[PDB]
Amino acid sequence: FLELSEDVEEYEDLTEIMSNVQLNSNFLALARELDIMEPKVPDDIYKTHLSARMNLASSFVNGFVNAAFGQDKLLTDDGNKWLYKNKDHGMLSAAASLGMILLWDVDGGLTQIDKYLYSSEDYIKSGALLACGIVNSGVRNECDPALALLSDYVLHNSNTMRLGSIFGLGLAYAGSNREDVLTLLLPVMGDSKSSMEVAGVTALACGMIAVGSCNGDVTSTILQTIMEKSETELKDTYARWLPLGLGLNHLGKGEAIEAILAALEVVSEPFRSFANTLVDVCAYAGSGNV
Amino acid sequence: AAAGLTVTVTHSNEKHDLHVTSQQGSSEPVVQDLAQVVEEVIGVPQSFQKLIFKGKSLKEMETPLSALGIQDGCRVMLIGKKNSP
Repeated sequence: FLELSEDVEEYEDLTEIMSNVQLNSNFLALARELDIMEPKVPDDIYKTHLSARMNLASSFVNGFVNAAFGQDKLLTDDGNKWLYKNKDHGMLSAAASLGMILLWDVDGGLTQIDKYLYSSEDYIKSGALLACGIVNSGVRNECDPALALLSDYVLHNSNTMRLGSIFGLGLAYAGSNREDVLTLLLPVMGDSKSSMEVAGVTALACGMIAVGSCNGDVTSTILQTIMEKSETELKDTYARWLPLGLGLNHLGKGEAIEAILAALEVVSEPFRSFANTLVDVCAYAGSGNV
Repeated sequence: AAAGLTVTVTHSNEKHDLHVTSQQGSSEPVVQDLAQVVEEVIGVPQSFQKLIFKGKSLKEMETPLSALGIQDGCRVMLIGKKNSP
């Protein structure tokens, strides 16, 4: 999104078409013109002519097929029954898959996810919040409903609820480079109560929001969080998101990465040798630097 | 002495360019006045209705949105289900 003034002619249309507001309307219109609108069941994709996780995979592929459409009664009419029938950790992903169906459908998606927002289970609530971020992801909006919708959940004490909102804001503000969003999510990055994977997801959200921006305060917070976190518990299985945020923030820039790796040189070898390589390759991506 | 102001409400693929004014003795339109207009137009109760402006959450009922930064040409998002008691 290019942030400019209204002094230019036909500014309302320019920001709208830049915001991809009519992206969804045109995409559905062309899909109807091709007659490609019928919700393709995951069952006949599987060709079942001849289980909780398998049912989850069926729900995810159904959302993938019906993505950006918003027309799927499988998770709309009897969606509550499906998530209730679902087991353990999959209700968050099923609701997020519903948001995948409704992505780029701001008006339609928000109304059809508002009912699921007040759900009882924490996973369903977190999935609904993640569904809202998926809906507002990519497409830009004048009032930006994602920021106001994710108000208590941005720093909510519950790990799952905070994870869904943070991932939703990251997908929403991806490429927006908004100062307000950065100044609200980076303090969440500084939280110590959040788990190691929660901190990684915050770094992922910050990285995708500030991708290719060389955001200095984001990098300083990333390095400071790494330093504060103990190395032994850092290098286990989930600190691999912090270098990813660094690589995204310096994407396509190069040269200056020497400063980041020099500051990162204090880290122990098992994670430093991984982090410095990841940020280097992401920054030098699309360059032919053999 | 009507303090008219133009707001663009959007919800459920439906958009209206309402010219609302303060009615409950306030010098400027407020959340109570906007909620009353929304309830008259649709009927969503103030408990579960969600008005979104510039990414700012509406939680305080007495916060004046005219002071918060609503001007002509501003758009707001309405979230909820149309209830017909």
